[PDB]
Amino acid sequence: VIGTPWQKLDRPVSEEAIEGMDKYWRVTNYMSIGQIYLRSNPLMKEPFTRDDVKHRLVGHWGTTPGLNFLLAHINRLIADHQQNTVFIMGPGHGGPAGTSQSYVDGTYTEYYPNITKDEAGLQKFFRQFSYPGGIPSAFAPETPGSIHEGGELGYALSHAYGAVMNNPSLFVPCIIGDGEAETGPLATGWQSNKLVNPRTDGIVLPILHLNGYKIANPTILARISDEELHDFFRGMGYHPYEFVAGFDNEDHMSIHRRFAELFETIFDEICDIKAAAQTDDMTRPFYPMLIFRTPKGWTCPKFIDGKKTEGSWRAHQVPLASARDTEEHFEVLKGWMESYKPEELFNADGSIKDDVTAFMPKGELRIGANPNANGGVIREDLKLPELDQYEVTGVKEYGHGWGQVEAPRALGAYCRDIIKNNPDSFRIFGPDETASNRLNATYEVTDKQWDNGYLSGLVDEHMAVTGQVTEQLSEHQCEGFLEAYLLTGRHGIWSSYESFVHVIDSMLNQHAKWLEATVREIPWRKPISSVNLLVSSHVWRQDHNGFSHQDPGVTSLLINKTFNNDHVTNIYFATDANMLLAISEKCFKSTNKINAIFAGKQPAPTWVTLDEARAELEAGAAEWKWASNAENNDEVQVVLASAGDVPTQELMAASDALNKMGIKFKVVNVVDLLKLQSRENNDEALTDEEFTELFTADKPVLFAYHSYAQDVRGLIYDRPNHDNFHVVGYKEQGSTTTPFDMVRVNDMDRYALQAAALKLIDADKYADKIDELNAFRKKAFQFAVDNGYDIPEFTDWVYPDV
Amino acid sequence: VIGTPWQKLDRPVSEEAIEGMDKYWRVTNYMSIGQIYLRSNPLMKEPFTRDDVKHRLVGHWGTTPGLNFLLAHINRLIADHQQNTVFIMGPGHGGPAGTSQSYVDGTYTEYYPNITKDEAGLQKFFRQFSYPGGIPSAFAPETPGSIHEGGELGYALSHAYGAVMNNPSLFVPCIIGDGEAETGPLATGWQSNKLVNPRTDGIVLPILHLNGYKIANPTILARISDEELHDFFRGMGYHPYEFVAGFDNEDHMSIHRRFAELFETIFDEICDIKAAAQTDDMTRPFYPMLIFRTPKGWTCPKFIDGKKTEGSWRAHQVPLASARDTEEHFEVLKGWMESYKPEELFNADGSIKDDVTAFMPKGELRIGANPNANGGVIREDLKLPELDQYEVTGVKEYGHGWGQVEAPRALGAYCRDIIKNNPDSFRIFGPDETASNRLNATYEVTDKQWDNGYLSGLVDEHMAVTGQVTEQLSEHQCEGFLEAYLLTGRHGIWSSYESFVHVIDSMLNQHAKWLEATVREIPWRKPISSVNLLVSSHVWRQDHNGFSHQDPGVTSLLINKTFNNDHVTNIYFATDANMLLAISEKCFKSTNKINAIFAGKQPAPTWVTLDEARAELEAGAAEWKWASNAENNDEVQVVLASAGDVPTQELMAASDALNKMGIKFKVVNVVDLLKLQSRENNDEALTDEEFTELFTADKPVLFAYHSYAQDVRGLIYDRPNHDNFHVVGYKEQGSTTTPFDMVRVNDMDRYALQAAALKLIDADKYADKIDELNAFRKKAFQFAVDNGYDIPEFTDWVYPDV
Ligand SMILES: CC(=O)c1sc(CCOP(=O)(O)OP(=O)(O)O)c(C)[n+]1Cc1cnc(C)nc1N
Ligand SMILES: CC(=O)c1sc(CCOP(=O)(O)OP(=O)(O)O)c(C)[n+]1Cc1cnc(C)nc1N
Ligand SMILES: [Mg+2]
Ligand SMILES: [Mg+2]
Ligand code: NA
Ligand code: NA
Repeated sequence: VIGTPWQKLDRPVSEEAIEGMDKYWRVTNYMSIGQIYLRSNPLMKEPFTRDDVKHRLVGHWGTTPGLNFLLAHINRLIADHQQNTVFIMGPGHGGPAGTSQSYVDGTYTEYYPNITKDEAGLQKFFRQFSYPGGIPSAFAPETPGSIHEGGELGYALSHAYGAVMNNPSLFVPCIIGDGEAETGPLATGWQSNKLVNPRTDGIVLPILHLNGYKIANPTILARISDEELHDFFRGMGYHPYEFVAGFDNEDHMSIHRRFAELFETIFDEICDIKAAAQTDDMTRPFYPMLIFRTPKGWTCPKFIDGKKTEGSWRAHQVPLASARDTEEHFEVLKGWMESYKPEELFNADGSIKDDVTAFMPKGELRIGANPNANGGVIREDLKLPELDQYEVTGVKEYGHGWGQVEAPRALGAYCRDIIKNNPDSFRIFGPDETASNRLNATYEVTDKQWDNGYLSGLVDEHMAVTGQVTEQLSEHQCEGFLEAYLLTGRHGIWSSYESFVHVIDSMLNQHAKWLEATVREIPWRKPISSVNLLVSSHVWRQDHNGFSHQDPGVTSLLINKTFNNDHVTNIYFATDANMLLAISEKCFKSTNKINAIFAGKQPAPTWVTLDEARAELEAGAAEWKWASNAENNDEVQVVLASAGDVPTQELMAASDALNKMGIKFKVVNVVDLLKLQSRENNDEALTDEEFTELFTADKPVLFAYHSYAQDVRGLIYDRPNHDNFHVVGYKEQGSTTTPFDMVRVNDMDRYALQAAALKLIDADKYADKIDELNAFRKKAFQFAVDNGYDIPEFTDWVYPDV
Repeated sequence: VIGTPWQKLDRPVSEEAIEGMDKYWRVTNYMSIGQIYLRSNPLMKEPFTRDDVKHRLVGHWGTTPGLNFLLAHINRLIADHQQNTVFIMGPGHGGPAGTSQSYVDGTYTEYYPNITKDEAGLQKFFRQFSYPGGIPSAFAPETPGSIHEGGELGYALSHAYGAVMNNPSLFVPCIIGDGEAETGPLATGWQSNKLVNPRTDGIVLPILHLNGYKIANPTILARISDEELHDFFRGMGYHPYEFVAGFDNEDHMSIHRRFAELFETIFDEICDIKAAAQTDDMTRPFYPMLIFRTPKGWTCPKFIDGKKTEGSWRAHQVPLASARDTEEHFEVLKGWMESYKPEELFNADGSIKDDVTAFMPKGELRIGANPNANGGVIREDLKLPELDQYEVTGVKEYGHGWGQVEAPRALGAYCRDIIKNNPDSFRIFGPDETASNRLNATYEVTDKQWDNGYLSGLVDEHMAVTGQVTEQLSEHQCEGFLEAYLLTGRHGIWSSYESFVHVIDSMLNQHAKWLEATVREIPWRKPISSVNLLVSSHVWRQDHNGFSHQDPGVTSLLINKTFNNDHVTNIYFATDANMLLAISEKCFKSTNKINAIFAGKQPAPTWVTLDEARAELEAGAAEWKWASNAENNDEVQVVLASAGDVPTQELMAASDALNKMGIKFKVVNVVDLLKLQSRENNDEALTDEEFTELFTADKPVLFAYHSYAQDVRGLIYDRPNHDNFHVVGYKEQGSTTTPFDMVRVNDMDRYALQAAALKLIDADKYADKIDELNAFRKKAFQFAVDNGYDIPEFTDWVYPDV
């Protein structure tokens, strides 16, 4: 247990704490401006000159003094209440406030010993911000206290709420930009309070950083009427409080006293909600939220060159862009830095006075030190049930290609038992698709958590105020909840219809970049569990839906995060259920990855045994010797290669026809896609020798690919024999139609695959056979048209074991 | 002018109209169920049997009877008020309601002559829904009356609001799913009413289709309290009205009378708002919205096999899945279809009785016939200003490589004059980045439209209640507003920081698929203007931001919509301003495309004249002969090839050093990326002969690519000499740093490009030179570290003309 959670003070904030908060605010304002502007001479010792100003002024002042003010008060809160606390910096461009925070709390020097607590350290701290060889401009993963960089805006609230799931002692003040609140993902994020439980989860306090402006515009929320702003948050299930400061001549000490008192009313109400939830955990309370209305750029010069700067979008980035070049700008910078009176805040040796920091929390309650903000220090391996019990044994008993299993059901049974073994640290998310993607065996041990109205057991099933499944019709919520759940040291998986995974492409990009920075250069940030995404209800079998639901292209996005041997991205094609089991165990053990696990949920053949799946997964690609009919590679007329459940089904049927014609070939299945890349691009891929052994040195390869053929072409560009690969993939063809038609129109059906194989072998010789196969596809199509279902010869085919 | 806009009735709805609406509702319910279930015998003539039921039951009943009920009433409204009206079907899976609508209004038979108004036509209409060779399950572009398929949920409100911009006579009832309202994009969509003007734009009426459920869950909005739901919409600037029906025994005729009266109160208030706006166009009114609360699956059987179906998520897709197979299910289907009493709705010949349709609007007021729902019939070509006036003439006067022009500024001046010539039909959108991406010369003739509070000319600049620029911090709003603006026959452009274009990857996917279906098979849907996206503030120069803002990968998404010779996607790299001008004119003339226009906004050299840009754009790729030093292709030791402004700058400097070493090479610039593909993949690409002429038959090619090298590798896989291309692209390296460092860490800087060129030519011979170049990169880096700005030899370099 960290600290003493949800305790009220029952006394006013002390005058000593108010004095320390104003010193904090002034010192973090001063150091934030030093980080942006100063290359040397951080204490402005004589001579202080333009030569001390950075040649390239980059970074953001506007948001920053409001964040420094809240951080003073959140620090004071944490210390007085001993409250386990992670904050979210929605306006992540306020990096300097987050680095100042860590430098003041002592974690910066603890994690970065060269950046010491004295004039030499402070000089280096100022120079390195946004600087070549230095540190980023945003609240990056290399800052102690960050679980959310906030570079791409919109995910502040999904992260805040994912962090408090199953974390009942944790408090998350979530600082949201008022421009950020104009984004889609943030706008839906407010509604998460219908999906957390006040007894079993922790508490988010949204703080709207209503500074009136985004980069070059006012914001929507700051200019609507007060009555609309309050109704809006009340209608989203919050009790709105609002604080207004900085627009008149009110002295800063009164501002701190008024804010501390308000913040204590807010926290008392959170503590009442937490206490009440021990007895009534079914009534959804109105959680407080805070509207925090202060001037953008607060405490910078009111006007610069005749233009209003404090209280304006002009304060957004870097005021005084000529601070190095003019002297008029230099004098303004100088008076601005002086207004904080650093001579009272730093000792002669350049260490921050004890005065400034006596009110601060200590030890693991410090914002930089809390292990929830470095959740790998708390993560434990999952207690995984043995895989063998889930195996589809029909392939051992009856043969390769047996049955009509719905593959994700085996993963559901496995997830069920994971939740049973790990009842408060493994969650499932879905955007209203958990049952649709067949992971509903999980409901045998838990419910979808829903903290909003109930009506009737005739309609409410597998749903309760507490539980380990979470659904909301929003891929942004599912992805963002899961990310923070992982970043705070827990585990889980989510599932999405494949085409809609694209809604969150850009979130995958940011989490991949968080991982990249981390595996490269932040070894104190310990490994977290991986994002595990079941990509299902795929392009080939969207039976109730049509062309809008046919887009397997997240493969292609993921290919753009496969650099430098970071190894933070995996693309797996689950050939069948036993392959799915083997991939999933590996993903549930992995850390520091995004794993995209492709599987069909339609009834489908099971191809491999579990033991086979386990060996084939590890190689990445394997020959299926029981399916090949060639003696060796020299006798092979074509390589039949497949990635995905449906391409594999269609290639298998093609191999069966090709065998019966006396064509000699081998069958290669591809599971771990990126292991096709060269060793030069991927030090864990198949070696050239292993690749040649699979795909031959010079025979034609027919490659039937689940997604866009572009992917495979670009990946094998420098591989031996790559010029002989013919890649067939999805090509933007299809609609609401039968299963054969959907493969037919992309040349993916078995008849077209057989034809393509014949054509690669000898186009002249098999010209008639090819015609005949093409004519057969037409006839099968007409049959579907005339009759309403696919030709029995297509649907009834099973691979020659039985 | 269509109809008589914003006229009140000033009498009750007639009893004849109430009777016709109930007939409409019953006939569209009946035909929606026939489309899902019936392969033959649409009027259930003796014998009516399981043999008439589809073998594959696919499609969605749940949403559909609520949509049919609203459509009856929106039809009645349109007819009585003669109101120019386009509706949005947010729950686009309610396709059968939209096809029924068009069949009833007469547009279906007008656009599809084989689907006639009689028993044979009705039989074909039922069979073809979601059926091989037939029509889609959603409200697809091939349905008259659709400008929004609603397959991927979330964009209902951005489309509705983009449709009414500059469209002051148009009314858009926008039907929103209550599950759909849980998505990010829909949640922010509600706020668009702060960005439209009630005098110069038309009016959206949001209708929340609060049927209580999404696929397998209740919805958030349906289960919060009434007081929260009302406060929510009031806080977003609407006046909420709420209608509740279908949960008790109230007869259907009373339901219609109560709804018609409510809908007339709502429309009267819209008419008051419209009249008032003729005098006060600055006060933002509270626009009505409608909460429409009815049971999901309304009028289907209450219970099926002991499970509550009407009023449940169980009604979502296809009830009675065994209607063909059991007979118990068949009898239920039969009694359900009978409850609508089709014998009163259809004549003996199977035509819908005159009775049913006498209340309907006629001519171009019909929902299927309105030209706003087929906006290419109203689109006119833009009155474009002559391009030559914008040309950067510094290259003619001083030489290739001249100056420090910020390229998008020339496009801004051009957009400015487009708006001046086309003052109410060309709009600019930006997510708070119009000025940042340098398109602000537009503000010389118009303002950012903002219909929300004003404070002071000290802060409010270039902003007014009416204007042709729209900004909101939401890529989903910008993309969705623009799409509907185009679909209703107008024009525009938007700009985004390149990495954040990914927020809307999935919207690009759906608009590309809308285009694909349209250019393939819907010739009555006339061409619309293209999406024009300025992708700027790119990976190489994100100076105030860092690694989160470095992702050029939308190139890769776009590559997945380049099939079948649809030609609906373009990727252009604007080498400089004159190239940008030439691309932009072409994009502003094009139709039926998404055009991604890549350009840097940093100060940069201008390489080509405008006349040259115009010729080079058309070829797609060109040799820059004034830069090459080889006599012919046989004397070439390496091809220096570039796409993007910064790769080109770096390759140019490399060519200058290579020239001075006595290396022989040619320079090829790539503008129209997809013209690298083979003719087999792209019938408008460079022929093999033209490609060889550019890239030689067998010399090494160094290709410096703006985005991920994967793209170029996959595109040229079947090109002559492709094995000799070495593609250098962005490789997930960078942070907040100097411009040289950002190219350096991706091996894109001129020194690394020179080295790579040497290595391709003779690695052994130039081993020392390569070492020396690598050492120089280290020294340049140390210099940036020590000094705070890049080495003068790097920054001060200008191409040898002067
Ligand atoms: C940094 C960056 O790229 C910024 S900061 C900013 C304005 C934020 O205003 P807000 O009111 O939220 O914050 P404030 O500074 O506290 O006032 C924008 C539009 N952007 C570009 C941007 C665009 N779109 C998205 C999704 N994310 C970002 N970061
Ligand atoms: C069709 C499809 O793929 C549907 S329909 C649906 C539930 C919609 O409920 P809503 O309440 O909005 O509509 P209703 O039928 O009127 O009750 C979902 C989750 N989906 C999958 C889905 C997921 N995610 C996104 C972005 N779009 C879609 N279409
Ligand atoms: Mg702001
Ligand atoms: Mg619904
Ligand atoms: Na999105
Ligand atoms: Na998104």
